[PDB]
Amino acid sequence: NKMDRMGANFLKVVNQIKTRLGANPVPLQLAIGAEEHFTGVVDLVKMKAINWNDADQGVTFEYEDIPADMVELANEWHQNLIESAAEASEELMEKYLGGEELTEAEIKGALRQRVLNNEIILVTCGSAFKNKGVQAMLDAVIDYLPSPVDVPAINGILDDGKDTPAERHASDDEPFSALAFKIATDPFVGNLTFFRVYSGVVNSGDTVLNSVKAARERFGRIVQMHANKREEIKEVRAGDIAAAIGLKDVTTGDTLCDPDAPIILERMEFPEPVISIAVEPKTKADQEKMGLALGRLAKEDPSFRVWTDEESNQTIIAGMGELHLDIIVDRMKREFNVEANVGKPQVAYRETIRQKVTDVEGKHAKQSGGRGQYGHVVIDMYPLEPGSNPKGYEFINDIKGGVIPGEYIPAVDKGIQEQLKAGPLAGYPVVDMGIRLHFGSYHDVDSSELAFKLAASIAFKEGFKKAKPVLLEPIMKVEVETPEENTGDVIGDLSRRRGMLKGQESEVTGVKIHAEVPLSEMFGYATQLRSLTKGRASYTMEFLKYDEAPSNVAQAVIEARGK
Amino acid sequence: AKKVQAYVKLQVAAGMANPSPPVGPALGQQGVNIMEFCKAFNAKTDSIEKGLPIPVVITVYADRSFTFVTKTPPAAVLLKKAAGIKSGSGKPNKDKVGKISRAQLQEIAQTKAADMTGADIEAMTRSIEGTARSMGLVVED
Amino acid sequence: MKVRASVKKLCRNCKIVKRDGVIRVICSAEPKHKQRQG
Amino acid sequence: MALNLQDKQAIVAEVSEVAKGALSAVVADSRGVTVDKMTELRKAGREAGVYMRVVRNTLLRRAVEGTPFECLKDAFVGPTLIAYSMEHPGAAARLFKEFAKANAKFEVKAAAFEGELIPASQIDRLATLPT
RNA sequence: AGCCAGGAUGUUGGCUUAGAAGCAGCCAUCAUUUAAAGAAAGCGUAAUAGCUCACUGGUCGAGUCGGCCUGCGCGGAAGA
Repeated sequence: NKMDRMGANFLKVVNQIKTRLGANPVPLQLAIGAEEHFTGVVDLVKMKAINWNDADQGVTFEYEDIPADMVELANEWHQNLIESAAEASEELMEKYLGGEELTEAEIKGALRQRVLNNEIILVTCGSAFKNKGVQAMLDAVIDYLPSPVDVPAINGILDDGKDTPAERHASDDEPFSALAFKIATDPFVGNLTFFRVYSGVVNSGDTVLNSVKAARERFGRIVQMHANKREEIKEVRAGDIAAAIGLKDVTTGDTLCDPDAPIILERMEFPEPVISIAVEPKTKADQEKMGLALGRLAKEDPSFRVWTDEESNQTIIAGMGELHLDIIVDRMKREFNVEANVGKPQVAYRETIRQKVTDVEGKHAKQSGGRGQYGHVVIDMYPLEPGSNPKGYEFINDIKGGVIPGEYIPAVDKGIQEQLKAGPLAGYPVVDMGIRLHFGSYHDVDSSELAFKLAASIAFKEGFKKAKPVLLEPIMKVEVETPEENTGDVIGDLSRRRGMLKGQESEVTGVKIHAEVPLSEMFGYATQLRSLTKGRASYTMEFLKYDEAPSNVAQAVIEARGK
Repeated sequence: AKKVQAYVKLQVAAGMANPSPPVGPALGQQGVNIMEFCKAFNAKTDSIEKGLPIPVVITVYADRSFTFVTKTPPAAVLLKKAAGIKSGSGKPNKDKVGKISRAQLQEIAQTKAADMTGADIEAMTRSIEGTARSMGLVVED
Repeated sequence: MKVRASVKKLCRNCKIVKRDGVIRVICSAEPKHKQRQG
Repeated sequence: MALNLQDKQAIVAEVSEVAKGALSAVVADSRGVTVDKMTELRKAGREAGVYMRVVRNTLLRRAVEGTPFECLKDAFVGPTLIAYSMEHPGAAARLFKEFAKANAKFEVKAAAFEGELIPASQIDRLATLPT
């Protein structure tokens, strides 16, 4: 498309597709006139040149003779098409070797088989704006692309995988077996599920067993489309795309069929989002009216994940670019009339002591005037290195003096558990921490573990703060695969961020580069990454370690509450 | 086609074979893969270094292989694993900056004079002696 | 172009030329070092 | 500094090593690889001896004025840079062997086997000595 | 002045031990290899590339390069 524009060439585009993507493109067309001399298309099978009519009247064709300005190159790519088509099968090679050209019909069938077997890609030219080449492209659509049955038969599978558990094909007699491939949001009837009937016949209101989601569905209506207008039709048959209305349980990728089970269709794959932000409506009263629209959107779209957050009370969402979330936020404001003003996701700092154990106590008893009974325990604050105990909490007992009551020692660890989860630094769960306990006081009467737990509370909050834990910030393990044009540039951006880096390995089509970056910084990193390499980079962000960094952003929660 | 022109100077020590994991990713494009990830280092470097100072190779061959004129152990790792002392740079002013003896230099020649040469084996001896000594200081033996 | 009244050779490749009574600095490296009047 | 008095010194100081021993050489300035050049002058030392002095202080007229008190035609430094290499051990020693081997193999130029000569007889190498 | 060119394989430096890169922070560390290795100058200096701090022999044959004072000037210097 767009041959009509300045500097537009055809053979250069053909060479581009041949060289870069790795395929083999063959000209089914050659163009008469490059920029504004473009007046029509010459072919290599019909071998006649078509000159379309004037503006918006390109419906006509006016079959005309090939001009001599292009006869030689037309002949060259004609013979090249001829030999490339004869490359399909033997009986097309020798006939040509005998000094005789193949004819339109057999060249067309042979190339069409090449397209079926996915060996070749055919190129047609045109200018959809000057209304030239559209019909001649439809010509190729007809003459070379497989029909539903011309494709190899769909690989259906039973509840167990084999080579051919459910050999299905497009038939009016075959069982109704199709793939629900697209959901859509409709305010009126709730949802609107597209589906492409691979095999069989299904009717309005008829039954269908959701082979994957383990339920039976029904088709309240079956509507084929005019890009929006839902045409009401009775039934849909094999090879005929349609949109089902009202079926509740189904989502994208599911398989809908009769009770005869071509249950397993091969795919359940969709990419992972790369951008994430948080949202908030006009007021925190409408939060369910926001999460509702979010649920509809997350059931409509696979890559877009509504991500309720547990650390904070925000609702963050993940998409695959600044633009995708932008349509989502407006579509939310537009279709679901609740506007959400956005911000960054909160950080996930943490607490743990360096290496040193510090001896500390905390003393307070209760009953001096006849009251209930008390508790008291001595503790020493030993940490482990980040990532030592996979269980974030490890304990070793050393009680020998004032031995706390026999049913109270485990509750002492379980009460320092509360202090761990509390995280007296800024509220954050202390991780890999350990506490060792030595002393206390007791009688052979009913003392109160809660007093030992508060006692242990004072002990924890003093001894930790004075054993000087560390206030860590989330650091993510990053992987980025980008072409060798901007490796240095993307690495430069990363180092300007906080660059901790993993390594380098040359893939077939790029370079394997991993790194370590703070989650406090990776927020909008996706748009910048793609802008630094024209969007030819692949990457995922996942966690590796928590760690410290000199930063005066470390007091936000401390400001909201706590020391 | 030549000697190491993939000079992205970054790797683990000679303990784990040129581990990218400790190399770091500031290296742009060069082609380290499963063809020569563990090709010759773990085969003929067992007398060079295993987990000590090690400048890493960036060498590639001329016939779709990995080959070069290999050399002997690094001098700053031989005259430093035979000296005990791990000094050098960092504390080169008030402390002992590493043990460098004359027999240590002759032995560093004897250990890193396989193909690592200079104007002579004696010139490579002066080489490994500048190695052991210009870390900042020497031992008295 | 900077129009500072005290132009010097701010870099290596910034030279001093005297076009039309005025001393101009023509730098062959960084066009930030184009300063106008002596 | 490449001075006239210090050059009158260094020219005679480089001509004595050929007035007590045998032939020397030079090497121009056109092409030198890193590993090749380093290890190759290295091997020059390791094969001929520690008598490798790549010095270029034999200016095409300074040598013709300081060295040429005998063999006054020594203005053949009208060629490019000079990486000198004499040798004490015999006439046209392993240093001259390095010269002949580096003149055309794995190199740019090694003074094209210009060598030197105390006898400077008719043009013929010394190999009519079977053993 | 213009024309011919050469700066590691000890040295991700012994290195703030993942190097911060054969010439970032950082320490020093000609490290003989010299028409040369500074553990470096502009580009990759967080990476290699081809130009390359530096330096020089080649080329080519009468002047040449910076300062200090100083006579006289120039820009600074835009109104009803």
